Amino acid sequence: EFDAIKIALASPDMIRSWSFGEVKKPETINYRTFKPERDGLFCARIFGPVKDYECLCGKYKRLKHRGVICEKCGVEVTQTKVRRERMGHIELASPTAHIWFLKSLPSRIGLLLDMPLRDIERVLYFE
Amino acid sequence: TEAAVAGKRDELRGLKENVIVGRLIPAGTGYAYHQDRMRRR
Amino acid sequence: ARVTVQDAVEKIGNRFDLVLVAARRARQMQVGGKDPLVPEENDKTTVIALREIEEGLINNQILDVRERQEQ
Amino acid sequence: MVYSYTEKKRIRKDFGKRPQVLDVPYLLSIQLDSFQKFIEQDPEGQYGLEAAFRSVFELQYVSYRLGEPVFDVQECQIRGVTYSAPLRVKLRLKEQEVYMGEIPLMTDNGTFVINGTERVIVSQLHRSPGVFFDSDKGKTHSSGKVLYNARIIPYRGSWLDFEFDPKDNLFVRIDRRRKLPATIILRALNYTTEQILDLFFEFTNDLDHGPYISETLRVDPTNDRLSALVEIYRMMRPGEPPTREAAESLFENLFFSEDRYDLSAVGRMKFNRSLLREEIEGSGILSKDDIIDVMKKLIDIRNGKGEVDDIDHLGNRRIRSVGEMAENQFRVGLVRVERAVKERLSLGDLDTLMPQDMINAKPISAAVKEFFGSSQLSQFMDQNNPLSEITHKRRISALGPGGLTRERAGFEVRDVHPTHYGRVCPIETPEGPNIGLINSLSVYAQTNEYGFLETPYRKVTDGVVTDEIHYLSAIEEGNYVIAQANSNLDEEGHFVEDLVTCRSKGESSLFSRDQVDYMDVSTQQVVSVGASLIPFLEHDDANRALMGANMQRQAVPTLRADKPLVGTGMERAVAVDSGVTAVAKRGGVVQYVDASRIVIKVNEDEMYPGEAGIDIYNLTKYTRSNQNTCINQMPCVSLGEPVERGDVLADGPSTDLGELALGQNMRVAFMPWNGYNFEDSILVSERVVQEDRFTTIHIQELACVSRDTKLGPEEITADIPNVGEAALSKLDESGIVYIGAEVTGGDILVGRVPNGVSGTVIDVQVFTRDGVEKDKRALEIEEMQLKQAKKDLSEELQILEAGLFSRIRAQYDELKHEFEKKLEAKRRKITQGDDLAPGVLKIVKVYLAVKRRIQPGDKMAGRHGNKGVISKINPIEDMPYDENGTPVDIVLNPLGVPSRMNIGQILETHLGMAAKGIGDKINAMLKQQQEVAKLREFIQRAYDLGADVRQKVDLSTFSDEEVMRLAENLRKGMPIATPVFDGAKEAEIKELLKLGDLPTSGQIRLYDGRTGEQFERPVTVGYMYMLKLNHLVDDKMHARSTGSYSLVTQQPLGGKAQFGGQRFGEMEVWALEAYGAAYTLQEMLTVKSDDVNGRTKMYKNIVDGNHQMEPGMPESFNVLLKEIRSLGINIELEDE
Amino acid sequence: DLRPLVPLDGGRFATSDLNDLYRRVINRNNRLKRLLDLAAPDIIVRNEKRMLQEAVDALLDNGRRGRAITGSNKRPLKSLADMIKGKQGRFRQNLLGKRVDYSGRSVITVGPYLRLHQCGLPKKMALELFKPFIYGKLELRGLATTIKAAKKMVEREEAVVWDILDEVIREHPVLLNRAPTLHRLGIQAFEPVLIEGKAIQLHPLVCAAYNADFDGDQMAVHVPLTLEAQLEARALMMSTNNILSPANGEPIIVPSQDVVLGLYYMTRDCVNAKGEGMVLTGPKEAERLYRSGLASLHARVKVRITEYEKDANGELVAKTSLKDTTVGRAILWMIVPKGLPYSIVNQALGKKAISKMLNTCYRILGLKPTVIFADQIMYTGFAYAARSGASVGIDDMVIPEKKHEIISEAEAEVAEIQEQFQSGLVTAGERYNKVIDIWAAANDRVSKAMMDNLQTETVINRDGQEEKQVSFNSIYMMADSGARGSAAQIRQLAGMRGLMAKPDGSIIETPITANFREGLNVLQYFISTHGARKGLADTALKTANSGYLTRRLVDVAQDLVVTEDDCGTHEGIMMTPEPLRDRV
DNA sequence: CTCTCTCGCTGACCTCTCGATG
RNA sequence: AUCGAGAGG
DNA sequence: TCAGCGAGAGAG
Ligand SMILES: Nc1[nH]c(=O)nc2c1ncn2[C@@H]1O[C@H](COP(=O)(O)OP(=O)(O)OP(=O)(O)O)[C@@H](O)[C@H]1O
Ligand SMILES: [Mg+2]
Ligand SMILES: [Zn+2]
Repeated sequence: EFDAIKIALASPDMIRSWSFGEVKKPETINYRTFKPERDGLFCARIFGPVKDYECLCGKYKRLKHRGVICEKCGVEVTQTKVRRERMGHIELASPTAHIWFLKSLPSRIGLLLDMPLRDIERVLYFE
Repeated sequence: TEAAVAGKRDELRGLKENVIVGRLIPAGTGYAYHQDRMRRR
Repeated sequence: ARVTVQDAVEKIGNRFDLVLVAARRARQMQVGGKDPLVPEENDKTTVIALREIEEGLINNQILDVRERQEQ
Repeated sequence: MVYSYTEKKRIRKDFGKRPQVLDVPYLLSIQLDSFQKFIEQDPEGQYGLEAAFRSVFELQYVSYRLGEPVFDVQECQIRGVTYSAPLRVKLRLKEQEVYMGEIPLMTDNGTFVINGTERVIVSQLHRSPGVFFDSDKGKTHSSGKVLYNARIIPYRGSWLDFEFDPKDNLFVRIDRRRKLPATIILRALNYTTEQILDLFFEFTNDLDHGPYISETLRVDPTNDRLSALVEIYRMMRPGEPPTREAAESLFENLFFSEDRYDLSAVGRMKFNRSLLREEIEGSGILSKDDIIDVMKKLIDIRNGKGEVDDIDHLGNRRIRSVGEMAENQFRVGLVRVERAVKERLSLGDLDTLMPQDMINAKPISAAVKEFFGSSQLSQFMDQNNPLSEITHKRRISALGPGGLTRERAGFEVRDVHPTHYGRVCPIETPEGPNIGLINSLSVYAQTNEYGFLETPYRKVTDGVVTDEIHYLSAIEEGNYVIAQANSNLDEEGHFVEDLVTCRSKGESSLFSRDQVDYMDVSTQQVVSVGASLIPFLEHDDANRALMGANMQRQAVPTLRADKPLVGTGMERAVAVDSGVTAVAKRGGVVQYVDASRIVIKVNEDEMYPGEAGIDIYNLTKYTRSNQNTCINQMPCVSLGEPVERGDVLADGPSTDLGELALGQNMRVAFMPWNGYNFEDSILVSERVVQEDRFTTIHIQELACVSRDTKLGPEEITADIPNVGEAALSKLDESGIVYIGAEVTGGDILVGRVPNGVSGTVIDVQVFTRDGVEKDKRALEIEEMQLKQAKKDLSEELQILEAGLFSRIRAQYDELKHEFEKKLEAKRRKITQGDDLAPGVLKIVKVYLAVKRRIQPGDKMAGRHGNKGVISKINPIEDMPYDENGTPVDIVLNPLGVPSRMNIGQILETHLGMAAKGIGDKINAMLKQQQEVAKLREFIQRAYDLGADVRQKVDLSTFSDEEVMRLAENLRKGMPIATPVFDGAKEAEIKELLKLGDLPTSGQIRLYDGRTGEQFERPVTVGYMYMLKLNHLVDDKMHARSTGSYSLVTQQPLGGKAQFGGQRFGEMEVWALEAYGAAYTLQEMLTVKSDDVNGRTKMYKNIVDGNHQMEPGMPESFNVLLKEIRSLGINIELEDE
Repeated sequence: DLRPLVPLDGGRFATSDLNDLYRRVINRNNRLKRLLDLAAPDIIVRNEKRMLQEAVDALLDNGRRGRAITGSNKRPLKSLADMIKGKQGRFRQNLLGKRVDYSGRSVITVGPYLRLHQCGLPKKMALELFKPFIYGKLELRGLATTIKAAKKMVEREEAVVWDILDEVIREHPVLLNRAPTLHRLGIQAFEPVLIEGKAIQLHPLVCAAYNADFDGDQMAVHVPLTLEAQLEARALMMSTNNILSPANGEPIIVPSQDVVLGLYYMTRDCVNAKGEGMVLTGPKEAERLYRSGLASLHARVKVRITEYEKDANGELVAKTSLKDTTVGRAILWMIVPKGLPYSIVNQALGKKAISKMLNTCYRILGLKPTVIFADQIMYTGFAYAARSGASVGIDDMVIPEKKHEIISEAEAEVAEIQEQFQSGLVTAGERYNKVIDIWAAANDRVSKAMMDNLQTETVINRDGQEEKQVSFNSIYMMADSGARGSAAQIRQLAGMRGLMAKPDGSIIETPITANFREGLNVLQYFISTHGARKGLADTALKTANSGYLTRRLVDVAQDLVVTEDDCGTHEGIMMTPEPLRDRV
């Protein structure tokens, strides 16, 4: 069903199209009660159900409800394996360079322009 | 990095590529198999 | 068919096609339901297919002709 | 010679010929001696804790002392805690005594108990502090010109390097940083160009004098002191905040502060001796004179008036032991306290404050317990047999914190050096990636007060060898001429010959009688303890000797201990010094003995005033070692026997009447038998299995913890849903298995037995904290442990109480009060609580014991590097037999002898046949019940055979009962001793064979047990010592069809413990590609791993009888795609 | 779920490194957010901007600009770029190799009774390895209905499953593999025979291809599942298809050790042995005479022999005559296939002779007779090696009687050459070479004397007179047959050990004048350890070079396949003689 | 135009046991 | 799971 | 550590 593999640089629109949820500021799993934080690195809405065909709150627990988002939680009812698939994104508040395209033997982000690596590295590090 | 810069394609014509993807290698008892694919392209 | 398979190689032509012909013949007996052309002698389908190939009763053209006749 | 009581029961016959002038020392001195100079009081204050206190101490320090341990070693092992003592320190600000922490203590055998387990600290071999001059041989530059350099290494602080350049310019490096011109440092010491030229010049030649300093000044871009400091500051710390105060302070603290630099006493001594000074004492900080002298010496070496040093010379490396590392860690912990004390001394307060308020003991204890338990040199102790522990405690390592690395180490440091002679064994070393980096101490080796190895020699004066003994080190012995230990001497001590083979200056040659200075003490001076137990070692190749010495440490103890017929004479020393036996402290008479206790009544002339005078020895019974083996002690004395001091009262594992015994004596024939010993296979008889000669006991531990989780509380109970009534049969009312129950795989113990493992229950333990609740069995058993422990103590004290009461009744109130106080103290110590982990209520432990018998697939070996695997067990009527109808035990292949040149295994086989031959002649005499005179005559003739030996046993002083007891002990064969380089000759073996009425060729006629026909040639038959190694086929067979899988990569797990699968690696894929098997490769890559739908479809199809697969896509590729996308790179599959 | 949080037995959890770097980046980015709202001066802002780019560079590839961030321990954290590269990355650990089902492992012993296409498998392993097949065959016969009844029956180990298991392995091959797989002969296919015990039994004739031994070695076993896999195993990888090497032409299955010794012992001859001078009607009479005890295996006799030769059309033609031979050779003639000459066994056989016999049989007759011939050769060699009773003893290491005189003469020579140095007549660097040459010549003389005394020793009586013949010494026979020994090691056993070398590489001036029968002293033994340690270190520390070279060679040329039948081009190269025949 | 000389950057099979730390 | 230590082919 | 290679400044 396929015959080739393609590779290229990404763009903000493509990354936003990959994601199933917005930025995630909160941190963790709430060690006290193991249910994940809303809008976090582990989050039920952004990434998916924690259990098969069950809501986070628990209002819906039947296959007949499949394809229904929760009004009070915002969590869709689906197989939990989708947690291996869905991705997310973070909105940076300032542009940041990519270490791969800056540091290399044939530097790329500094070969389109004339200046060598030393002065450009000085500029990037606010000096 | 170089591949992402250039924007390359891979046609999967060797042994290692087919091993990694999980298909029949184009040699031995699988050789004839690949001959069919070219006939349909 | 047993211990050594050199007899069938000289008839089919090479080792890489003998495997495919034998597998195609054996799947007919195991799952499809067909009767051997040789005495069974308490053997597995692979060995029966190899014996039939060695005798001379099975090759690609015969299977193609039989499939055309069936349909 | 007068013989000891233990040694008069069975006397080994010695074949040695050179008299011994020095005794073998105590084999565990290196550990005990080192740890002694760490906790004992030293008024001069220069070794241990006193030095550390005096090195950092406002507050005034007065003294210190160590307390009394709460528990003892056995209770610590049972409970699972550390055996330590409290540290108390006296300070004045007011006088007060504070608490500093816990110091772990060393036991009587040189070990530590840390968390209920025994550990060993390994000694370290490292570079000595000082100054060293070296030069790379070549390949630094294409010009092929050598470059010279010098280095200074302290105990603490920073490094300092001087070096040259291809253009002959001096450069200096600090802490392996970027180069600078050398003269800058000179400018940093208040020197002008005139003064520098005055120092280094007086004239400039081109062969013996050099302008190197002037050219370096030319290249030097500096002319002022401050410029030098700012250049150094910029080089050391990039960022350039140049300040005058900042520049001075860095140079002041870099090499000239007592709190940041320390050149120790050994470093000072080596530094002074390298520069040909006079005094050997000084300060720990550098000076301008030292740096100038180093520069001059390097320049002189460049000119050609000196030589470089050998870095691998054993006079440049020294030994660091546990008592030094402990002090270092304690000082590191102590320096953190003073910062807090100084900080809290600046807040401002008085009167109400006390010294205890300013001392926090957490950092010190943290550092000490980190070192004792997490260091690389603190190791889980090896406890296979008595030899393993001795070998582990005498090890030297080149790795560690201030050491080397396995991968970065080259080829020269791994080699045998001429200075190793008599100090490090040149044989025993690991055969893997660690070859050359781990070493063993020699038999007589020591260390001096600085930490350098030394060895003893005999003084020679005016051509006669005397008994005066001196210890010399590697530096000292290079100035003398030393003779070998096999030189011949007459009764006056003169050299018989006019030319003697001697060593001098790293070479060996012949010298005259009057040019000799010293002489060796023994012929076993150059080997280690393990290599001195191989008979006929001088007929073996070095590789096979290494293999045999290594394999001798993997043997497993058997049900019955059996001494070797052929030995070397070092068995008693190892057995006694290991500490696995019981040795009498004082002489006396045996009063009571049973299977688990011995009581000795002390002689009158060895009693202190006001003492009852009895000694009680309790024995260890059926305890597991670190390797899941068995430890058991057995008495070897009878009732009413007399005992002297130092006599063996009980035997340990692998010990027979006080001698080390690792294997069994077997009758062997060298011949091929129908292909059942093809490569290295071994054919064994059924009589060996029937007699249980290689049966071993293994003990295993299992634990069960009930969690204190808040969600659901859990407790131990008999009720279990969905189980039969028969299942609860072995369980009591409280749900815990009975003692003595025979369980098998898949049985409930505490609810559990791992699959395939059986055994018997021999021990159950219950652990509880200071919490709440208890169970009926724990009330029955956990309270039973305490009551039984109290009963044993009461029984032990009762004997002394009765003795004192009988003595008095012939002031009872004082004695009664004292004994009641002792009983109350014992009860209080036994009734204390246990500190568990949070979230845990109680723990239950169960011990199982299983027996293992030999079967095809087990590994066997001898002492000469010959190993193999059992292939077949043969019925007795198939084995070859002789003219009397006696079969053999083992059949071995002769084709394995001539290629591997270990001829010794043949020689032993000839001698063992002789030894047994003596015993037979005794055995018959005991069956016919002859008179003591004939036995006396025959045994005396047996002990006198030899060619000028040194033993000289005389039986005319023996009692009749003593002669009878000796003959009874000698009826299975006469033991024989042959030292490593002074042993028996072929002629002596043939004389012993002739005395035993046996052929002198060692070969007889054999018959085929299946047909009765005679083989066409005579065969070699004899006796040889065999070992059973800890590689059992019961622990290696494994198989799997389906099971559990990982989480991220949905592939099978690995390891027999968790029921894993085998790995199909890259090379196997290459092999399948070279065959052309595409379908097998695809089947292995997808449907047996990573294909979630394909695996299920294949399983269902196989169950339904259809052998076909439907492959899909592996999950690891999807994981890789997502991972690459997470880096901000777009990768995808092109369907079109 | 690709960076999960794993619970523990205790309340605490174990986390990955990625969840820490994400939190660091998130916190720092949010810290930048507050400063913009509060309108802080740009001096404070410029510091924080440098901070964020420092965090991101840690998450992508830690350590490109050295600022490595650690965690609870003092160990660098692992970034995203660390999970796809290196020896432990996804490519080299999960995609080019992995773990599989239906596999097992165990220790290997020897089975001397097997046929070339068979192996011995424990039934405890076999029961687990073939579980679904047994479940299916149980459900087929109605002995169980649900999927749990069959599992219970197998767990209880009833007496009916031991016949199902025998039926479901009758013609199903298995794959055996040994851990260092250097070429394609490291995996091979066999047919199982169920045995009792826990060890795997391996054919003696396939060891050399595996580089296998019986000292503690281990092996792994795999099971093919589909029909195509079974046919591939039977037709490509079965051990009866792999008899010639793919790197050259010579065969790979060759007898060694016991077999060579047995055949060599049968085919020798003696003088004035029992039964010498008879005339026999054929090999069967010779076997009768040997078994009855009326003749020796080494007696020289006359026997009537019939042999066959192929004609131009390929038919076999017979020829009968009388020949001078021995009893053992006539006995051995009965296992040789038809179409080979009698002269191929009328001599004393060694390793090379047996290998040549096998190659000639393959060249003339074909593949199927060769397997039978090899198995019969192995059986006969094992059978007749045991009957001889060959052993080894200390009296077999014979030392020449003239060693003392040669050594004394050499010592006198080297002592006399020092007089030319005490009073200046030779270079201080010239006596070294002279001493070395003297000692080398003495070593050669001693070795020659020893080998001349060992090889021939008969002093035998032939019908009255005295005669000489080849010896029957055990060590000499072992070395001459080509079984294990070498002429260089007999020198160390019974001659002189020779000259040693210093660790740098220079030659020590005086040699070792003692062999291994008469032991060494302390100085000689100490000198001999330098080379031993040097060789062991060399063996240990340079397997990685070969591994790396092999990996590079495989990677450079892994995609070259024969994809055409005739190129049509006329070019070539010209080959010159190494013989010409072996090169074209 | 063209040899010298610093200075980084990437590379070096399979299996088993123990403890301490997450 | 990671780290450290040891062992076998 | 050690071996190997390319990128970058020098002094003509
Ligand atoms: N570090 C290592 N790397 C590797 O890749 N393979 C190794 C290995 N170490 C051992 N082997 C394998 O083991 C065989 C020799 O070890 P060994 O069983 O003792 O037989 P050996 O011929 O030495 O004769 P013996 O000692 O019995 O006298 C050797 O070829 C090899 O396959
Ligand atoms: Mg091996
Ligand atoms: Zn909900």
